[PDB]
Formats: sequence, C-alpha cells, structure tokens
Amino acid sequence: RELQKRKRRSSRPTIRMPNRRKKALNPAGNNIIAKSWNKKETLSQNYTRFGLVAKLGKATGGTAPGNKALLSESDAVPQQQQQENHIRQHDLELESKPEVLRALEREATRPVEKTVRHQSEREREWLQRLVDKHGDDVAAMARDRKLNPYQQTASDIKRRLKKAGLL
Amino acid sequence: SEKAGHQTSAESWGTGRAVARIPRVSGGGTHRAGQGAFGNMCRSGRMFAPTKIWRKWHVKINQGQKRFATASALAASAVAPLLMARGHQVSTVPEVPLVVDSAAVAGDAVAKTAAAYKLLKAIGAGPDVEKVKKSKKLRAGKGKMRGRRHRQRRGPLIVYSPEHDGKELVKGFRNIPGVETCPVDALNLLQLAPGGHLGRFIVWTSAAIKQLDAVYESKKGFFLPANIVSQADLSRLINSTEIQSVLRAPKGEARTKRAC
Amino acid sequence: MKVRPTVSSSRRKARKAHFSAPSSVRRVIMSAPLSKELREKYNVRSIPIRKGDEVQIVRGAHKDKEGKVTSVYRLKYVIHVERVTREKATGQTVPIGIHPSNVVITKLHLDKDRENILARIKAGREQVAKAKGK
Amino acid sequence: HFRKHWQRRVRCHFDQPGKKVTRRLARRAKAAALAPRPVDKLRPIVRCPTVKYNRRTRLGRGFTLEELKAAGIPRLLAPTIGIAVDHRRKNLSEESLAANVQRLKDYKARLILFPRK
RNA sequence: UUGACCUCGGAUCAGGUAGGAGGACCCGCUGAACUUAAGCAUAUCAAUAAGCGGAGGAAAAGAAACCAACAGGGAUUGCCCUAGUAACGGCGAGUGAAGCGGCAACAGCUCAAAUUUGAAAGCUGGCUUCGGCCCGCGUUGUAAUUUGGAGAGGAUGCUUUGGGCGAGGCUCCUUCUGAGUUCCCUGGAACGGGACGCCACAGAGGGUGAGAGCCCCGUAUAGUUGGAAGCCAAGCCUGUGUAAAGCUCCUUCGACGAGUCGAGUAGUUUGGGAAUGCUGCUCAAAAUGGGAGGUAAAUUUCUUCUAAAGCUAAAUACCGGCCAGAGACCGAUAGCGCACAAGUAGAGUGAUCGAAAGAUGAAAAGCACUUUGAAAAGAGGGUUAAAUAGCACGUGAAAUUGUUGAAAGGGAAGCGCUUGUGACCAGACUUGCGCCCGGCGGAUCAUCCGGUGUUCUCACCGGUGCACUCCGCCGGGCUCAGGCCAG
RNA sequence: GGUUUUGCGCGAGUGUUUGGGUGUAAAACCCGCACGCGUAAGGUGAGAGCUUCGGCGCAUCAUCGACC
RNA sequence: UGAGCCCGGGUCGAACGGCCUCUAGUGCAGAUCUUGGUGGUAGUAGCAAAUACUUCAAUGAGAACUUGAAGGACCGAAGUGGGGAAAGGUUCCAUGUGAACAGCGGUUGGACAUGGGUUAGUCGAUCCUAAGCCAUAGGGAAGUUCCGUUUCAAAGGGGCACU
RNA sequence: AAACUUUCAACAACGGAUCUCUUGGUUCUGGCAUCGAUGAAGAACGCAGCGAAAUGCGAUAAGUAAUGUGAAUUGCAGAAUUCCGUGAAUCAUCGAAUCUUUGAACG
Repeated sequence: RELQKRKRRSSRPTIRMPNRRKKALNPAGNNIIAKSWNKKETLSQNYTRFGLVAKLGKATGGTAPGNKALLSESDAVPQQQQQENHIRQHDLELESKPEVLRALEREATRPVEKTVRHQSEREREWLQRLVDKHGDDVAAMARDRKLNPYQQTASDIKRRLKKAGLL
Repeated sequence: SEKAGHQTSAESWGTGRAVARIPRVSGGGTHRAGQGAFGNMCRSGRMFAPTKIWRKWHVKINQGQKRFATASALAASAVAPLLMARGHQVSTVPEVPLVVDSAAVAGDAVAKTAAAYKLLKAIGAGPDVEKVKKSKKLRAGKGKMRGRRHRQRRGPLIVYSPEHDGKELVKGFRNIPGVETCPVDALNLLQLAPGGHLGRFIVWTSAAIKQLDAVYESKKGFFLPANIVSQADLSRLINSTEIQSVLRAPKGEARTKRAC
Repeated sequence: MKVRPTVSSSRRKARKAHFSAPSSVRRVIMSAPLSKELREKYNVRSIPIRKGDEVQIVRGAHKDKEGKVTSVYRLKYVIHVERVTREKATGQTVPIGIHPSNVVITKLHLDKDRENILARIKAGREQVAKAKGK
Repeated sequence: HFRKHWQRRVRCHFDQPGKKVTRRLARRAKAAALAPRPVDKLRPIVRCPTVKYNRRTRLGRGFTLEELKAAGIPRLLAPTIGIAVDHRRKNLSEESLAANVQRLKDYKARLILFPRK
C-alpha cells in the first residue's frame, strides 16, 4: 500500500507489462495443422474439421450436435477372437473424408530413405584379413586367435561379412 | 474493508465521568485525541453490519422455469398488441413474426453496416431504429461516475441460424444502436423480455424459423407446457349458446333504482 | 464497441492519462485538421500542430481570425496565434489560448520530418482505399 | 457449528467462470504443441472395487504389461504413441485381459503413425 | 640423515559462498487465555493468536512396507458429494474423519547393495598460441552397467542412431489506415434546437468555452514499417567407431537401506490403546524375512504391500511484487488514518499514538488609472456572461447576530375553538348554445353514375348536380344556460 | 443450519451451473456420468357433489375388518 | 384525513424526473449519542507581590510602559555584577515591517522578513587508563541468542648468522 | 411615544449544510515471477539561475551516454533552431556510465 502510494507520487514512469504468455494458444509452422488451423474456432471445432479425435477419454458433458472430436475354440482361450514371442519395437506394422485427414495420411505413407549404416575402414580390413586366410570357413575364422582376438562367434562373423559383400 | 474503523486504539473513560461511555482515542497532541471511535454513530467509525463478499449475489433458478419463461416470451413476441404496449414502433411492418429471407442476410450481404441498415429500413423495422437513436440522453445519478453514462431504448432483435446464415451478419448489425443479434439455438430471456416486460419486436430469418421446431424438440426433460385453459376468449365462452341456454333469468340490472 | 482486452473504457483512467500525459503524447493530442486545399493535395486529414504553421480559427469568440502560430503551450493544451490577443488592465497585450481542435491549418511549415509524416499518413490512406475499392 | 473463527477461513468462488476459461485455454495450449496428437492418453477399462459399484466400469490409470504384449505393442513404445502404462495392476481374470486387448486393437486401427524423422 | 603417509594448523594465499529485507500464500518449532457447557475436573476456544527458524512463483506432497475383501483399484494434489456417517466423549457442552464413486490434472525416475580389473575408462584447477599442457582429487572408489510387477551374463536374429549451420515461423513492442466543423435560431462560447448529408467489422471512452460517431486523441478488422529475446523448424553440410540400443531364448546367476523396527514407560496429540501420530528414556532384533489387513470356521491357513536413501512438472493457495481490466460499491463527517508537500503536522523518555484539510472563472482576463487613508483598506473606474464569482473565491440551509419595515408587552411565554381589525392574496366572471329575419362570400346540398376501401352495407374520391339546397362571416330580434350575496 | 405459511415449475420423481461444451465472453444457451432427498387393497353410518328420481357417492371421521 | 405532492415569485448554473418492476449502508428529538458550528451567562468575574515614579526634547500617523538629558528611589561584592559547565540552536549584529504572540499599548522585542557574523602548532577534543562493559577460545540453548574475559587456545615480540 | 424583550419579512453577517463534480478509495477478475556483500530495504547530507516541502538525482548531483520522436521549456530572466537537421524537449524509450556518509555493513 505504501509502495503503491509512493509510485503514484513519484515521477518515474509506470512499467506497463505486455501480455506475454508462457504457452502459445495456436499452432504455428509449415505443417498441415498449422496451415489449416482457424484461430477463431475452438479445439473440438478445429479437430472435427480435421477428422481427428481430440479427447480419448470419457465425455464429461453434452457436446455440440456436430461434434466428432470427443469419443472353433477347443482350448477356450478368449484371445483367439482377437488375432489377425518377439514383436517389432520402434514402429508399428499398421495396415468422403476431410482434406486435412487425407493430407495427413499421405505424409504418413510417403516413402523415405533409410541412410544405411556402413562399416569402419579398420573393420573392413579385419574382415578382409579373415577371408584372405580362411576363405569361406566361418568356423575356422572364429577359432583363429590372431585374426579374431575378440573371440566372436561364427554367426556374428558371417553376418558382418554379408554386410560387407564378402560372402 | 474489514479493518475500516478498527485500526485505532480507543478505550472508554469510565462511568463516573459526565461523558458518554464510548471508546475514546488516547494520546493528547492531536484533534483526534479524546474523540469517540469504534461506533456506528461515531465519525470515522465502523459501520453497522459491515458488508461482506459472502452475500449470495447469484440466484439459482430451475431450468424448467427458465425454459417456460423463454417460451412465454417468444409467444408474446408474436402478439401485435403486446409489441406496441412495450414501446416498439410496429406500424409499417407486416406479419408481426417478421421473417426475412435468409438469402438477403447470409454472407457479405449484411456484413456491411450500410447494407444491414438498408435491409432494416426496407422490411419495416425503420421507425424502431431512429426511435433508439433519438432517445439517447444522459443518465440521472451517480451511474455516470461509475461507467453508465447514457441510456436509450431497445430496438429490433435479429434471430438467425449460425449454421445457415453464417455468423457474419452479427458484425453488420453491431454498430446500429438498439439493434441486438442473437442465435436461434441460444435465446436469452434478458433479450426477449427486457425489464420484465413482454412483447419484444423480433425479426427472424427463414432458416431460423425452421430450426425453432428442432431446438425445442432437443431440450431434454422439457416439453412445451399445456395451459390450464383451452380458450382464452371469455366473451365467446360466456355468450355461447351452451352457457346462455342454462342460465337463470336476470335478478336485476347494472344500476338499481333506490326505493326509499 | 471496444473489443481488445488491453483497451479500457474507464472515465477515471482516461482523464488521468489525458491530464498527466508526457510532452511527446501531448503533441499528438494537440493536433489540428488540415484545410480543404491541403487535404486534396496531400491526402492527409490531420497533423499535430507546431510553431511555424498558419491557422484559421473556426470556433470561439474569434470567428474567422487568421494568423501564424507563435507558441505551442503543451502544458495547458493551448496554442498562441499571432495578433489574437487581449489587453490586461495595464494595457499590456497577452495571448489568448486557442485549442488546436478549434482551428484549421491553412499553410503548413515544411521540413524533411513533416514531409515524412505526411507521406506515412498518405500511404496508409491509399492502402485501404484500394483495399476497400478492390 | 461456528465455534471456531470461521470468518478468517471462508473461500468464495467468484472465479468459477474465470478458472473455466483458464482451464479451456490450457487445453488449447496442449493442442497447440501436440497439434495432430490428442490432448489426452488412452486409458484402460477397469471395474470398480466395492460390491456397491462392481456392476459398473470406468477408466483406469494405464494398461497392464500382459495386455499390452497381447495387443502387439512394445513396452517402451507405448508411452510414446499415446498409451498409458500401469505396472502395478494385475489382470487376475481373462475378462479384464480381453476387454483391454480389444480396446488396444481398436486404437491401432484408428492410428496414423508418422515416420520418425 | 633423508623421504613418504596420517592428522592438525598458518596465509590480506586463487576462486567462491552465507548473513539482511519481504513474509499475502507455503514448511517446521513453540505456544496461551478471555469465552462455551457441565456439582467439580477433563473438555471448548485450539493442535488457534502472540513468539522463533526456513523457501518459491508457487511451496509442500508424491511414484505404495497404499486402498481394499472386490468381477477389484493402482504416485501425489484439489473440487463435489461420502457426511454431520463411522469413531471418541457424564455416548454432556460436544468433537469429528476416511475408502468407494463423478470430475480437474496427469509423468515418471536416481542411487546403496557386483570386480572395468584385458588396462580410473571419471573429475576440480591454472598456463595457453585455444591446438593443447601440466597440478592435483580419487582405489577407505570417481566413470559406464543395474534399481525387485526388476535385472545380469551368454547365444541368436531382426530392428534403431549421432553433431553443426539454418531460410522461415510463433509470441511481445512499434509506424500508418472512415466520415459535416454545410445553412438558420438562442447563446460569452454550440458540443443545444431545426434542415440537409456522410461513415460505420469503428454509435467504447476522453478532450475541445453547454449533451460531438463524422473538430482532436483514440475505438473495429485486416493488413503493413522497424526491432527484441526465447522456442519451433523446411532444408543444407557432415557422420564411423568392428561405436551404442530395444527385444527373444536359457543344462548359468539374480546382491534390495539397523540404535532401525519391536517391547516397556513418560509427555503431547488425534474421531482413532489393534497406542492415531510424534518425541525422550530402558532394553534391543529377522532372513522361505518383515509390515498391514481379512477370517468362529479349527488354525492362527488367506489377501495385499516391501520401511528405516533420494529427485520430479500439472491440476491447488495467494490481503505481498510488475501490470491490466471491471462494479446494481462510497462520494470529502462517506470511501483506506491519508482524493491535498499523510504515516505529514503534532503528543510521549520510549515502545507507540496520530489528525484537520478538495471546488474562482471557458480563459487571470487575479482590477490599469483617479481619489481618501500612516497603513490595512474604502470609494469611483474597469475585466467578465456573471464580482448576486475578488483567491476569507461554485451553490451557500439552520442555530446565532445587525439594520430596516410591522406589531404586541400591569409577576412568564408558547398551544385549541370562534369572531373582529389590519396587511396580503388564489379563484370565479368577461359570455356560449339554439331558433327567426336581412346582407353577403363560396359548391364537399339531396340524388344518380364510375372507381376504391371496408364492418357486405356502410363510407371515401372523381363526375353530374352551376342555387327556396349546403357551408363560414357580418347586422338585428328572441329563448335557454351561465359567477357572488341575499329577499 | 432447521422450521411454518403464500406464489411458481415438474411431478413418483425432482435438482443444468463440482465439471464439461458453445458464446456477441464473469451474462445467456446446452448436458455425459455419478450424487442428495423421496418412491418402488373390504363391510357398515354419516358426508360434498351428481341423479335417468330408482339410486351413485369425493375428502374425512366412527366401527367391524384384512395384511406385514 | 395524514405522511406528503404540485405550482407561482427570488437565487443559481448543469444535469433531472414521472410509470412499473429490481435492489438497500433507505426515514430520528432524545441514546450524560458522534463530529462541527453557535448562544445566554457578559462587555460580567477578572487583568496578583516584588515600596516609585516625575519634567523637557527627539522619533513617529499614533508614546504611561521607545530614546537622550535631569530629578526621586534600589540591588549593596552571600548583588538586581562580570564569566563558565550542562542544555538550547541562530535566540548574536544591522536594516525594514507591525498580520499574529509579549492576558493594556508599543514606534519596542528572544516576534516576522532580508543580509551579515564564530579565523588557534600553544584554549578544549584529539593521546592514557580508572570503576565498569564488549569481542575472540570454548560451552549451553529449538531459536531469537545466554554464559564465558584467560579459559587444558599452535594467540605475542625481538635477535644472530662470511651462503 | 421612545428605549428594552419577543414574532415575522427583506437585505446583510456567522457558519459550512444541500445540489453538482472527482487524476481518490474499496471490492472482484486476468496475465506474469523480478530484492541483497556486483552491497539490498531503511536512515542522513548534498545538488536547480531564482526552491521551503513533495519529487528527481549523487561532487558527471531537478542530472551523463545510447535509441526513438521531431521543434520546444515556460512563473520570470537568459540561451536556442537556421527548419531542409545526428537535432529542441521538466519528451518517451533504455541495453552504457557516475553513484557522498551509514545501514546485513565489513581496517
């Protein structure tokens, strides 16, 4: 209170704070969503146009009429009606409509490069010395001590030779 | 403020002194010393029953009664006599439930204010528009100090269909004084019965009229109320053949000759 | 109707800002309209007043008195037009404070800064005129 | 029942509509960052414990490791593609396992997964 | 003799760090009484006020030694109900949760217990040519790997990849963007009244000599000029080392926190002697272990977790800080003590206590000059729309006082009813209506025809009707009705 | 927080406003799941009111009942 | 009927009222009520002791209490004297004013306004310790901080030497 | 008859009510997170041509540098500005400086 009275009495200017916000309220960039997002609509209204789902949970109230963004067995094992011990781990082997959704499906299905990994210069030399001395005997290469000092298995040596194209 | 009249040190002098038993400020070097305090009768004292923010400012009203009132407000808006009784200049407009073609209000046809003003003049809502314009004058009282400087009359209310008319007519009608715009799916009794008085002049669109059946068919737990009377014309009921055939003969006249 | 949340409609705050404005702000408030000949020449409606301008008073007791601006007294929101004066008791002449909103500029004091001011206002006016036109 | 000093602890909710706008803007902020993604995470279907409520189902915290493996979704990828994982819940019955496995396959049918980079 | 190590010291040694303020909200310690009820005492106020210590934009809590008894749930936090329920109390005054359930928000992790042992692989300095060098710390353990709904090691086969620029973009400031000063009247001054216009995604607000959308600042929407710092990012350069990572399988392994649980006791606390929790003291553990719960179900079967190490955003609080927007609030004895050079003047040794006090005028145009007075001032004269606005300054009530005008007064005045005198006044009235003659001035006389509107039989327009009919005036006569007091 | 009476809505149901969704944005409009409170047939005599003049008999009271 | 309502005349200058609903910090003769202002008492009580004052002239608009001179009285070195400590802070000097204060007046003043005035190697402080207090070593205390003052403190000085 | 006491009226006083106004308060809501040994909060003394207070600043002292704007400040006096310009201003912004004695206060 005394500080506030002092400021009103002082000749120093008032530091008007601009309305800056920690989190942005609209998408930005050069992607499909940012180029189709309408700033004056709501979250559900924008997603309904996109053909996507905004909330995967339970509906907690009444929505607008047009809203579409808020959602033999011998062994008798229930899982038999669900099928189509190791699975893929970095991707999923996944199998009239709005423009945004159709554009999104095209970006997800666009073929991309892989950037195949090569082998080091010394690794090729170690492999080449192996094929020079033992030919195509992976079992002999594994048992060699001078040329295979890390005692790698025949299966691992065979796999590396295939990647190098040395059979 | 909770501390108004309390941030002082006062104590009653006692009973044996020939002065009122009221707390008095201690000290001795000011005009304030020895003055009464802490009382609602005392200058610079605490007020009686200080106003508190917990006062029940808002009122809980049944949704059924809210929808009943809106239905009554809409029905009274179709009654021509009630429109005049509420101060609306309805004399040059036909078809009191005035329905304008949605083709003349959808798109940029009305987003220009000059175009929106022209449409109101053509349909017959004109004289109600400059009625608001000529009625503006300064408020009487301290409301001027507190941000309510002027007051004026209400004009026509435009009810549209946002999904057919396109929500762009709102900006056309925004600047015109008195003219208020309201979507069909969300009607306001504060806008339908101003001041508690029924009979507001409303100009509809063709799309809004079609949607008006759908909006009341979608309200859950609400049906259109059934009145307690079927015919509201008392003259027809009393002067009907059924009633008059079973009545007794009159026992007198409106004015009776006094005998003595 | 005001829409942006940063705008205020308070009478108390508007009167405080107007009467406690700095000198730079007061220059904008002390603007005067341009004459009809100047409007069709520069495509500019108004401009802040300054010392060199020539004005014609169009409101007040001085009906249609013309003269050159002599002082821009920003501290009391008044300007001093030459030969628009009143005599004190002693007979010494003192200027009469005229508000810029009561005058119209007939001749404009020209310098590189004010040609830049007129060009910027014209650029905006022609931008929207063609935007509204087509 | 005012034997204590209640007047100094009285909370008035005059910010009820203000907080709702703040909550709605926070939900919009999440959609701004996660533009194509939903603002929530997929949660399983669970049964309420008590005999009073055991005839009704609701949403749980996250999916069990067993029912995540039966669906065909790796553990370390599930929190990354918008699936909540709960390592504390056990199945204990085929009925809970089947219901949540089917829920996951329905989620996989509707999914659009973009290339990594 | 010399030299290590350990421990402890010096230095204005090289580089750092803490204290104080603020304390609205937050984390702890400590800690009352007035009051309420009851023979008394416990209880209640209250696990509050005062006092002390410690943080932030939030803090705290937090990923079960949990809830449950279920067809199960699944870190923490908050709202709603649960619920004035359970439970504790002379079952007084009273006190008083929690699980489930609907919702807001959601996020998971790091160590200690292992040997890198085929290579301390780790890090603080300070000298630099910024290439790199030495001094040390440390094996009484710094890296990588693992953290018990796990994991390791091998084998096997798929799958996965790291750095540097970066156009441009978002956020925030910043420049510019509509229309009457047209004519008349009142007025000192139009921003008032009348007329004719214009703009409006702008008729919010303010100023300008009196109520201004168009006189001015701004107001609305889209753009547009320049800048700031964060974050994102199309693309472009590169990458590498037999380097890392996810899983699968198994004739191999799988370390999990002690003066801590617990028993006894004292104080305090809770709805909670299975002690609800905490603290002090005495004693002092375990490994198919330990904790909690369910259960008469025949023995203590069954269920559910893993304590004594640690980190973590969000939903939540906010009388304080930087701002911003509002009100059916108050309007100078009100509203904060303070609308003013107010925590000021002033009082007290001190801790502390603590006021009163806004308004000339649109513009000082704040009265030149003359005269009387020692002066203060007065009178002329003047400014102004106004001095019946002269800084003892908007408007200027009452108490109280002066002058003038009228009246009354042999020890109260004032009050009720009724005349009279004197002064002073509001009404009422001024003529209307209708007949009979005369002079007129004009065709909305009756009827008929056509069109139109309606209440479908009533009207209105146009024509015919160019005068014993109809309408207004004037000059006479008469009737009626007209104010006050009376016979 | 209880309680009595009057008006209003719906009525074996009632209560949108913890919250969510729109909005011209503290207004107004809408409602998915729980939740609070309440709920899941006789004889005789009088008796308002009907009557086809024969009788039919509301509510409520008295009595004999029936059931839990 | 009444609480009240309306109009006329005067003053004034910038906003206000009727109708119907909504709302409340909504109606005063009292509370030895609060704040402010104003009366009768009343031109009344009263304006004390320190024996004591008088004449001419000057200043000044104005002189019992301002000055010069003269007279009559007084303090009587334990003073009604001349200086300090403590305390006060410009009251000290000159010029000017007379709104307020000096319970009459004032031309006078410790009043008001405008200027001026305090000169040190030797006078005091500055240095020393006294009764006594504080820090450090340590030890209590939840803590703000308390004890402790030479204590089971590595606590302070100085010298010499063909290097 | 006057004087005195009382009543009313007009004018004039005393006093500051009433009406009107308000760069103030009070309450609610929203965005944001920023004191200090690089010396804070508080206290003191200086600084303007003419200033006591309030305000601003610190011996560079009602202020310096930089950026923007674009022609003032004003109570008086004195300088300006060439205006076709690194440039007035008790202007705004603000990233660089100066920053007396103390005060956690540190020879």
